[PDB]
Amino acid sequence: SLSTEATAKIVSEFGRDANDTGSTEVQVALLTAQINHLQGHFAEHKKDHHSRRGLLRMVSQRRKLLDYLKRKDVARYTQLIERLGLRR
Amino acid sequence: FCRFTAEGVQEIDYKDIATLKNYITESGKIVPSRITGTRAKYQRQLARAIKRARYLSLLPYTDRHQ
Amino acid sequence: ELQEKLIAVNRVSKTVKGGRIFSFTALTVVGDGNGRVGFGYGKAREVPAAIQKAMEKARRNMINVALNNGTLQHPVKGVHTGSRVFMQPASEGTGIIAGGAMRAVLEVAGVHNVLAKAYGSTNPINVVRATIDGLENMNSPEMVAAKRGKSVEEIL
Amino acid sequence: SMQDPIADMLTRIRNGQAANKAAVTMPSSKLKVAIANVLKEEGFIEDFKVEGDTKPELELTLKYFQGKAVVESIQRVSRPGLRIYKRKDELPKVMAGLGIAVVSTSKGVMTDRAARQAGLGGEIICYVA
Amino acid sequence: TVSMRDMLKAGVHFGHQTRYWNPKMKPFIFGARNKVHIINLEKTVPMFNEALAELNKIASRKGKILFVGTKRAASEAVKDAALSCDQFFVNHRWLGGMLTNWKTVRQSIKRLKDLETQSQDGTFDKLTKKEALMRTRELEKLENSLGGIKDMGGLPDALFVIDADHEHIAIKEANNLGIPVFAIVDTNSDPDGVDFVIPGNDDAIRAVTLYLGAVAATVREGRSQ
Amino acid sequence: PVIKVRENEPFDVALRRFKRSCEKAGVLAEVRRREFYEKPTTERKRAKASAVKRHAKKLARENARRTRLY
Amino acid sequence: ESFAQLFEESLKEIETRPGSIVRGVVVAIDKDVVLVDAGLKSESAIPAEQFKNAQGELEIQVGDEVDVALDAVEDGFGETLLSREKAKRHEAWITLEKAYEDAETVTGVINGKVKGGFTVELNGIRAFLPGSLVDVRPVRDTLHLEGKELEFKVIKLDQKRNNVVVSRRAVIESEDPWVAIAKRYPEGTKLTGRVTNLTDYGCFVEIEEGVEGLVHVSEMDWTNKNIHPSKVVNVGDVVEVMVLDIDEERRRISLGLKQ
RNA sequence: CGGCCCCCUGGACGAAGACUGACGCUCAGGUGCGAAAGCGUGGGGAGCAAACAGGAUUAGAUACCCUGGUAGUCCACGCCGUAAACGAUGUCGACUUGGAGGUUGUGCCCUUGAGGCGUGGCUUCCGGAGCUAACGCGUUAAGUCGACCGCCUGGGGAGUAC
Repeated sequence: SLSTEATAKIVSEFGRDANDTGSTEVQVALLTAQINHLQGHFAEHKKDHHSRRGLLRMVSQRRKLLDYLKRKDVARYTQLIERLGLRR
Repeated sequence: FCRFTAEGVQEIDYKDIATLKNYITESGKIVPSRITGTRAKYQRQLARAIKRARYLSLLPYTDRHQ
Repeated sequence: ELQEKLIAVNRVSKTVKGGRIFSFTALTVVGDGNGRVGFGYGKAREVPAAIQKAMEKARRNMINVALNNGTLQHPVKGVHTGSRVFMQPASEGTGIIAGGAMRAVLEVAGVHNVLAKAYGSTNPINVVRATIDGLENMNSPEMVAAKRGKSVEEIL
Repeated sequence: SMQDPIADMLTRIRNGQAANKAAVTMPSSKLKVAIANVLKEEGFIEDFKVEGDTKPELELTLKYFQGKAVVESIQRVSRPGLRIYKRKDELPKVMAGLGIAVVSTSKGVMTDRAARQAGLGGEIICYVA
Repeated sequence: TVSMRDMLKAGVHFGHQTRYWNPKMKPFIFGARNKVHIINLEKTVPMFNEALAELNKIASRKGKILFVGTKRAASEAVKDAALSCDQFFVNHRWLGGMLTNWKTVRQSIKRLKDLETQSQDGTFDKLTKKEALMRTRELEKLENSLGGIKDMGGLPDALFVIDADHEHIAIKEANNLGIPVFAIVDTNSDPDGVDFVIPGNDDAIRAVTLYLGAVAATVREGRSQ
Repeated sequence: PVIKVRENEPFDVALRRFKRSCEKAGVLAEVRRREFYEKPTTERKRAKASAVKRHAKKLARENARRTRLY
Repeated sequence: ESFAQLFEESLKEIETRPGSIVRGVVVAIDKDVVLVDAGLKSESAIPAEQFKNAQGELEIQVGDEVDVALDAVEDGFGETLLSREKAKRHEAWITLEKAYEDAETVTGVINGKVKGGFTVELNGIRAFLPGSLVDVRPVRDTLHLEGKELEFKVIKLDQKRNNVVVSRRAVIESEDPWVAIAKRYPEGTKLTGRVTNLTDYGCFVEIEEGVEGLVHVSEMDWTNKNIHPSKVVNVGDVVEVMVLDIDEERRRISLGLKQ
């Protein structure tokens, strides 16, 4: 999993209040970081299918979040995707 | 009638050999949780400890072996 | 005063060491031409005896049915085992439009005017039972009023 | 997921009737409340009571006459999967007039008879008998 | 008529263990002390009174009461109760279809009566020893089974019961015919067949006796009326 | 099941003790079990079946017991 | 009203769970069944053998009051565990009384050691004590007139498992079971143990502070196979038993009774 | 999926709070994972063992039994894409009497003791109403309802041919 400190850092940056944590953008960021982390793992361990399932799920969740953001508020979404470097 | 619930131990210790020895057979085998009446959660831990001990030659795997 | 109709009589067998022992089942239904109906299912080695038994059974454990004039009070479904039955109240003159066992029960009950289809199974015994159930459940306007805490004119 | 609240409410009511429960509670909604009111008017329930500010709970008080339940039958007709709208001439008669059909019309939710009287049809919510 | 204090003393308020309960007795239960169910005496008493009243009323119109209790602890007591108010009873095993199948059981009763007559009024004696013994045995059997109900004639107009779960057959029979039922119903029992349920301890002897006695009194009163 | 004959102990007694020890060990039983390969499925089946049997013995029979035989 | 609620908490206040409050009045006697009513849901089926004192005949008629015991409710129909154990608590209280003045005095008469301590019997009950407790010194009551009268001066008690060895003559002088399971071990230490349940292969006598013994069917008597242990000994009775075997590992102490 | 240890790693549950504010449910096509056997290339090969051989048994014995025994089972990386892949029971949500357990949290309580009173998650058995052709299911529904999808339309021919 993502280390506590790292998570906190992520929250602080993206979250407006820094105590917020549940902001859509923040959540997305958290997901994204985790995904990035797991890439390294999965390069090594290609047959770790069970673990990869979780990763996939996370990705899906992130996508959903992004979609939600888009309909609600476009500018914010755009900003987020610039920050994280998500192609979509 | 579990011992570890009453003592209130956080984790069973493989080093605590004497304690282990009560839960092991004359033939070396780990004694069932029916007989000892150990709680399930603790029982597993105990087993693990015993195994560890066996690896460290603190407890024997069996009576015959040498 | 009571009218009684033997719906069906069926020969049923029991296999024994020797061979087959045969017997007869009689399904009857009785009614007073008003609300009261009762079916009876009797069994014996000979037919007439069986029929008699059935009749006897019928005569006890009768059941009352609220009848608005010659017909039913509203469309009513009744089910029992395979036989599921629909019966619908109908205008004076139309007669009992219903099939088989179902018809007989209606006739004794003193419904004169119905539109009634038996869906599913048409196994006489089951279908008569279903019909009876339907009749039984069927509530009157007065009854409904009583239930709801209203007058009959409030319900219409 | 929860897709049909009215339907759920109806189901709850039915279950209460079955199980000889005195009162049946659920999360409140305006439509639901209206329905409850209608039922009360038509005399299928004793009383309804909404309670709460943030997340209010509608509590119906079920009725029992001579042991058995009052609400003999209660079905949704319109449902999210397949909506039913009737014109004032096409409005039904539940149990040949002895039961009622809750119908939502432009002039609020009402019984079928009421709607007919008014001279307007609408979305048929539920039959109650 | 019967007070609450007296009932308490008797041990009416005690019920069965919580695992053996019926959830249809949840209204009549108060609480659970030491993992044993306590019957609510506030709800019991009025019901009991009502039942008593009903019984009295029945008596007044010359009603035939039947007292059923085949527990074997309170077999002695129920018989006594029956006899005090000269009513009928079934203190030993209820014959399956005693009431529903009366017409067959009426023959049995007749036979028993005949046997009794032979024993007593005849004064003939001079009988083969084995045969005589057999006859005696038969008589004993009959007496045990149908002693209380031999003078009942027809069917009873009400049915008092000491345990509903134990005498369910009797209760069922009474429902099929439509005879009013007055059952003492502990927490384990089912009250649905019973017309005039009495929430109370079927098992305890003193309680049972108490239940009997009041009923007997009421019957007597009715008779007097 | 290692055993040593005590001083002034009878032979028969010793033998009995040994037997008891063996029984406790469940050595013979173990040997019997490992004589032939049991498919996993079969093993599972036996275990569950046995459990079921045990359950039946415990509860149903207890229920029966409540009612007298004669 | 709340009359009943208050009456309920009142009746809670005026009873307790063990056999403590002497409350059941003996309301029917018939051999071989006594029966009381201590304010419980049902009446006890009491044996007659929890109530005859020291020579075999009954002592209590109608109206008499002994407490029984509790904490076990409904086996189908009925209420209690026996009042005789009740008595054990009273015995414990008298034994405890010693502590106050460092000397409990009654009569103790101990002829011999089943398992290394003379047996002492107080009133109806007889208890077994470790070998030292019988005599203050090396006096030995084997030379004393048989079943002699002294008292008991306590030597040793085991505090969990109930074994008490007491001091005859010499008036002037004044986890848990299984680690150290070597006390009653060595080959044949006789014990006094109450049997619990006889499982048609066994008898299950088990007394010594949370253990389990069997005395299964083979010994029990001097007939092997046709015996059926329910016929031959008892239910709930303190008997002659000794160990014959301990496994401290697969907790099976395999006692015997043919000795 | 089962010895023990370490490294990397996914999910579940509980405890309180704090936050986000319908972001949800289902899903034709699509994508992935998918026992055993089987295939490819390269390793490995103790035991077991299709095939095969011999010895029995038998009327025969291309079987069962016995003695041997090679693919295979084992590892790496690919493919295969099926099984009584079963709870023969799609997924998600709501509601409706009870009892006896197991397991894993957690709150209070003199833990005066292995306990006492609750409250959550997953789970085994029995059984009520109801349901069911019956068998049975029964708060983990096969009950009472809603949302979406998948699938069935007499047996064979055939899950075969093209």
